[PDB]
Amino acid sequence: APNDQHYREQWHYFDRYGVKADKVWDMGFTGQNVVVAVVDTGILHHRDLNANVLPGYDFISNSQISLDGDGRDADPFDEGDWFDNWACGGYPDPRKERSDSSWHGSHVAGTIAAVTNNRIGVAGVAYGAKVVPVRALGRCGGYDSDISDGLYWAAGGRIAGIPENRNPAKVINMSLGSDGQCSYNAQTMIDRATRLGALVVVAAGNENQNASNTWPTSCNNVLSVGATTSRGIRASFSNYGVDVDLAAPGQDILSTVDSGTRRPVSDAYSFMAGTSMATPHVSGVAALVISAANSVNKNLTPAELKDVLVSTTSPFNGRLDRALGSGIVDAEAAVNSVLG
Ligand SMILES: [Ca+2]
Ligand SMILES: [Ca+2]
Ligand SMILES: [Ca+2]
Repeated sequence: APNDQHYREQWHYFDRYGVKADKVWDMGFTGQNVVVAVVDTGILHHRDLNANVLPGYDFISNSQISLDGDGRDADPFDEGDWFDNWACGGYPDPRKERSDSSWHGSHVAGTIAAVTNNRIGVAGVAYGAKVVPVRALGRCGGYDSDISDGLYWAAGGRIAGIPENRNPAKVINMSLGSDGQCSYNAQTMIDRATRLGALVVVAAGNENQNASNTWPTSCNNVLSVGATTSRGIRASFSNYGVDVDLAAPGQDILSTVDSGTRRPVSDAYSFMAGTSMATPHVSGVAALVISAANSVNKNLTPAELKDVLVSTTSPFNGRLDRALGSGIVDAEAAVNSVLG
């Protein structure tokens, strides 16, 4: 249905092992009046995002990470997390020497709610929804405490020195994480966000390791997402195991980025792979589900929304080599479930 130039390439919306977002748009549900926060590298000023981006906030405290000249500020612009000369560091490993800017937060944001039916570029899973960019990641990643403050604020939590969020999110997408157990502080903020009514949707990670060995997956009250391929099998790099709740397409995912290698230069589109790409598919479907639930006067708690998403998955291609939740997220079965 969408008129967008490169929609045809987004197999992950509509093909055999896609999320069946097409079958839900056919029902008139697009995630209208749903707000999804993206706790990530920030947002590009991209012709195929602008319309669907709401005021966010920049939680990065170290100015050597943010690359914008100060700590916390009201502008969640992705300056570009590029680096060279082993700035992150790991010298002398040549594979850690340098990286071009990822535009990670925008690729993720486009999956959720890229401007759709405007002819240019691509579509989003919940293109009737809106995105609040919570910038917590810059050069070399981010601090746990910036991430945790950011996710609490995303839900509507007040933080001293930060103007109240006018746009609290029902769904908080965290395409991020690292090695180690969930911290006391991060768990606490997740629990407070969940009590505010937000579903916290997180990436399993990309180290071909048991996702239980990582945060946010090892936290309570998150929905952890593994990555599958166009063939319906576990993508090679996807973390795995009992604490992965479900999976979504995380290989050859087309979305919105910039062509700049350092700072933004011009709007572009690219294929990426990672549980990071899978995660916003689930965040996008969560928003579709909520817009369907709204239409029948049905409120859903984060726990209930998570159960709908996990219980209505489509099957994998055979069994997998590792556990990856119940199936692949399925917007049609998820939405049909809440409409009776
Ligand atoms: Ca700043
Ligand atoms: Ca900023
Ligand atoms: Ca578009």
